[PDB]
Amino acid sequence: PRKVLQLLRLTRINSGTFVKVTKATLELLKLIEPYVAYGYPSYSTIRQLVYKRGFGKINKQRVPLSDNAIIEANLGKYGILSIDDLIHEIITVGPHFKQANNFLWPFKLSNPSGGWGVPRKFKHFIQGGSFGNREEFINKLVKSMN
Amino acid sequence: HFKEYQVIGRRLPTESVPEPKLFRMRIFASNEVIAKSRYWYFLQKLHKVKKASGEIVSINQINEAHPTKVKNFGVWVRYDSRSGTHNMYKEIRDVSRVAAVETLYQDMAARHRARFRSIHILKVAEIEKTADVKRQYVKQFLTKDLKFPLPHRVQKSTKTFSYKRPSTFY
Amino acid sequence: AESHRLYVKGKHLSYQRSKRVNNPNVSLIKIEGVATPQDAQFYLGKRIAYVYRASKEVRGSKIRVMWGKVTRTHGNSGVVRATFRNNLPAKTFGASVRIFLYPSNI
Amino acid sequence: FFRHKCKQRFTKLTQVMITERRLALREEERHYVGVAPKVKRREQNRERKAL
Amino acid sequence: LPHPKIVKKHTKKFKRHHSDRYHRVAENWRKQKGIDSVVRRRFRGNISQPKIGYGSNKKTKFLSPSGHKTFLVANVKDLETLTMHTKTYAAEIAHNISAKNRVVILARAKALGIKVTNPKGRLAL
Amino acid sequence: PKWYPSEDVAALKKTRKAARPQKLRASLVPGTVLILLAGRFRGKRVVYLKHLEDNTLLISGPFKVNGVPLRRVNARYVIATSTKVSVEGVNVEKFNVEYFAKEEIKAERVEDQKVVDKALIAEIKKTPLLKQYLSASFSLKNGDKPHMLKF
Amino acid sequence: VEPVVVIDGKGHLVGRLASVVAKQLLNGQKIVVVRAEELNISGEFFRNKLKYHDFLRKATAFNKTRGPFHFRAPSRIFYKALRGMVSHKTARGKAALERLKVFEGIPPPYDKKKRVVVPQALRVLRLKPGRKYTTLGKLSTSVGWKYEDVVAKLEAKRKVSSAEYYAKKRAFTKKVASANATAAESDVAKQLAALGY
Amino acid sequence: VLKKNPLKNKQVLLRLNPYAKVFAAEKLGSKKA
RNA sequence: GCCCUGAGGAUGGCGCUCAAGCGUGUUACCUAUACUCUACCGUCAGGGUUGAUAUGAUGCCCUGACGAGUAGGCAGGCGUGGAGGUCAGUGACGAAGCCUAGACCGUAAGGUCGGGUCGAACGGCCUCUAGUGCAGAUCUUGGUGGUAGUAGCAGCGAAACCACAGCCAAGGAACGGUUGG
RNA sequence: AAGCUCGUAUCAGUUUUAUGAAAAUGAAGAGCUUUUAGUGGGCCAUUUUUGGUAAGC
RNA sequence: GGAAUACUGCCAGCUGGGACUGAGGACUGCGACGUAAGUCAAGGAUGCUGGCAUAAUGGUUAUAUGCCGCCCGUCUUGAAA
Repeated sequence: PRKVLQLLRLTRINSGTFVKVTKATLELLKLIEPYVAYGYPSYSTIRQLVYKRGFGKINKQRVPLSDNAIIEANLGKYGILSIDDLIHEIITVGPHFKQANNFLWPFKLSNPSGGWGVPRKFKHFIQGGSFGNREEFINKLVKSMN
Repeated sequence: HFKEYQVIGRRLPTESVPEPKLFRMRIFASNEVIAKSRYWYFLQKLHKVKKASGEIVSINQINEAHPTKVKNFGVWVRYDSRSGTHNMYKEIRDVSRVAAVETLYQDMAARHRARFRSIHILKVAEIEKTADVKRQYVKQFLTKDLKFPLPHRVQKSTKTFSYKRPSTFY
Repeated sequence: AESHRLYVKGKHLSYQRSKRVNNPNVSLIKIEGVATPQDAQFYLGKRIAYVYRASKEVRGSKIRVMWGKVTRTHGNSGVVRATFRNNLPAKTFGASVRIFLYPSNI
Repeated sequence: FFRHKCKQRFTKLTQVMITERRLALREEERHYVGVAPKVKRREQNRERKAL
Repeated sequence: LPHPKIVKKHTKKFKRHHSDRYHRVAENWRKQKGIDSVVRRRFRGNISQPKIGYGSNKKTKFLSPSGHKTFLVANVKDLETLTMHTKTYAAEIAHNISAKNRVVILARAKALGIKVTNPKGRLAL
Repeated sequence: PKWYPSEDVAALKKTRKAARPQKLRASLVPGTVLILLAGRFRGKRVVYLKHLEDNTLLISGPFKVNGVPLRRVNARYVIATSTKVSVEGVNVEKFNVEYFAKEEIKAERVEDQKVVDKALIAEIKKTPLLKQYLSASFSLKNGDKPHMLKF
Repeated sequence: VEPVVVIDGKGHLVGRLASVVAKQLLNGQKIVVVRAEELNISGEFFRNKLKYHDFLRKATAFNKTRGPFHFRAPSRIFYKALRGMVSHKTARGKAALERLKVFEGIPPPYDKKKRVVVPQALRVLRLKPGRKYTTLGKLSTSVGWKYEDVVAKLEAKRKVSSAEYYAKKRAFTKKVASANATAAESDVAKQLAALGY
Repeated sequence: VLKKNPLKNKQVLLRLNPYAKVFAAEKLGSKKA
């Protein structure tokens, strides 16, 4: 599981990244299911993440995203010339989803403001836990963390 | 707080078998994910369908028809414990099906030590007329002109010291 | 005439501490008449003054005062955290403290 | 660099000429005096003997 | 000059472990090489060993509370070097300077407006 | 000054902080009766007249009622009460920041205080017990909960 | 709220009462406990009596006196129960205990002063109805206490002449209420009623 | 030198997503079916 | 399902019974070096810099991450004996050393100054040099204590031993040296 | 540690796919001579066992 | 027959109470208001007020006390011992 987490750039707690849904990636998520929680983010959550904790990787440097010019200089090759374009590409998986995901630095999230909401985190979400696959509650979890 | 959900699956229709039996059942759960997981578990146990070849056609929430009408609920429950699995039947006088199933779960976790993991709700039905109830503790509340007091009320104190010597009269 | 008090008397319980570690920089203060965090929310930002008598006279008076402020609520019993310019001696556990109404918003 | 620093040096030297102000308005009655430890000893043990 | 507030990150001398308990052990810090030593393992409740974390800020480094860097002065010629850095450096007279030279040095420092870190040294008014 | 800087000092970067006027709380309205919390006149009920340009409130006892003269009091150190007294008949435009400058009481200050007291005494007497209420000081008693009391 | 609080220990649980008194003591509040002999403990009498024996059976061999001390007075038992709830052997704990006084009955001048009760520690408010309970006075008498007779005898006198004081207070309040009634319906009374008084 | 977090301080928010002004003026967030 | 039988001590104690015991579900709150934002030290990596810099391009700065650790490796520094050079250095108006319930500077090795004794050499800096830095080695030379004014032969007067020591209860490989009395 | 060729297609404590050889994620810090300190103690514990009877072992 | 409310999610919706931080150092850039001149919360705080030379304040010793901390070095065994 550690190798899969490293491949997904989940090198520290309260850190997450966008992963394309595929038959191969589903197996990877199942492998690291105990140690991670994932779901189906909505447009609002993706926009909030890209707006607040949106950091881009430029020549091995985690340059914060604060201007459309920054995205255009690096991501303008594929037609992504604004933060809105990046958000649209992330939410709507397209031909250049991989490049956009790689460019974005792994998100650094804090602990939930209202708490995880369960007495024991290390349990399946279907039984009052935290990890697993929470379809829509992932948005609420991220918003509290973000 | 529990909730009632309806889940239907038809095992990913393939060639020569369009629109399979379309198994239908009602699942009580606190969220859609738990309802889907319980539906999958029930399909695996009772039926031969597993999530490998399964498919969730649609999940919907059912609201009680009369949330302000008192009803007597008869519930058939099959649950597993340290011993072998066995059937069980109980009668609950509640207002809504969700409240009745929640009370049943609480009683099972209290008396029989059975929790949501090993409890199955086979069927929930409403008892229409009197004298069909088979439990004395439910018949207790069906008596005409039922009046009783509430002796020894546990009054709450907002301060450590009270210069009154409170009385528990009601 | 009979009373000139313009502050709400309270009690200093103890510093913010764990089971075996304490943080003197933060002090817990109990306010009379406060039972829930919502009630204590009104006292946030109020100046806290501890008044005690000193053996020596320095500025023409025998009373020395240490000032502080209310930071945030603590627990569900109305306890509110407080931070002072200089931490309390730790001998004032249960000592009476004064909470003023300024800076006021009402 | 040279022009700016030369101007700064000239200004500092000119404002250092204010020393005349201290010399013009000193009227001091202290005139820093230094006492050697040997003189201190002769002003202490002899004082004790005289007492 | 409103210089940045001086932060030291530490005010207690990093006394050597067991220095107080044993007289023969000097207070000068010396890292414990003991494999089983608790201090070497920085156990809770023990003294805090020096480390890079306590590094003082570059801008506030070598800054006295008055905000002027200390500079040793041995004679009037040495003091003259601080003519263009009076606001940033403070003259400090060596302990070996006699009163006869000290008075002259102080007079020149006052004339040039250079603050003296340790005045009234061996001089009585 | 003509003197060039004798030493190299870095100039301050262009600051961008406009001096926006104070956004006073709604409860503070001219003519409202105020209660002092801290200072020489702590606990003395006073009246609100005008808002000064230095983010301070011009408050009069009135002087003839409780002895409090025209003074500058910070808004944060004042409790605003629902009671109000007419102030349209009292002239306050004359007072300003320079009025309270201090360069044995100034005669002009006394005359202004007398004029203000004369103007405001009629309004104070317009309601019963208002003069007595203003004269009486404010203090707390056992069982008083400021977070529950209404002002 | 009060410089000194007098708590009536009659019909109260030893555990909850001791815990609340200790917590108040740690907060700098002076408390005086009265009528200790009337304190009650949950459970049947035999269980409480058996419990007492097993804590005094541990007498130290080499030095019994310097070892455990067995006190029979109900006030001593209550103090021992409260002592363990406070961080003793420390200056903070020792100072707090100085604020607590325990007496059998209501010795003066506390007999002439108001007393309070703790609602959360009342036996008739916490224990389930019909359940067995033990009385501290009877347990103390069984385990060696010899002052129950005198305690009851001089507590009966406490009620004596205090019933008379209450009768005099009732007579005075009769006239007070009459004066209030005859003073009602007046302009001042009407204004007070309108203003919530 | 300092990161200006959007979703607040509308000034920086208007720097990115120039459609924010249209969204706010048109009240598109509460659009009705 | 719960309860009883059914074979010097501690749920830690105080203690508790619609529990402050048991099972379940929901909210309310405490914190670790854990995580989010920011101030600072250093390492790495990248980058800017000159018809010269409003500070030694071995200079001055911008950007991102990182910082546990035994032996070992690399890098940068503190202190002393002496030597070449250097401050046309300090110093009987007091050099070195020592003391200091004095302060200052550096994360530290250490340096500076304030006050007392002291009296005649020593230091700021670039290099060279080594009999160059002590907490122990049942270490060596020297000095001083507990035992002890004790054993011992009114007076004279040790030695063995000495990290820390004799009120106790549970458990931390019989390890025994945190909850109470 | 120094050198050369360099940033890639050099790879993976990963997944699918294929055959019974083609993609996903991440890293472009990868490849070839020379030598240079230290390193061959084991405990806890699942599964096989080495097989079994009060048990261990 | 008809609306309302509960729940979920959104608001580039509005507006109060509290705590820490003030980092950079003459403009170069992204932006907003404004027909324009100009202004702005736009790559890090500004203005005003009160205390002060027999000062303000700060530094050292012990005791006053909230909590923690086994006696140091070498060596056995994978560890403690």
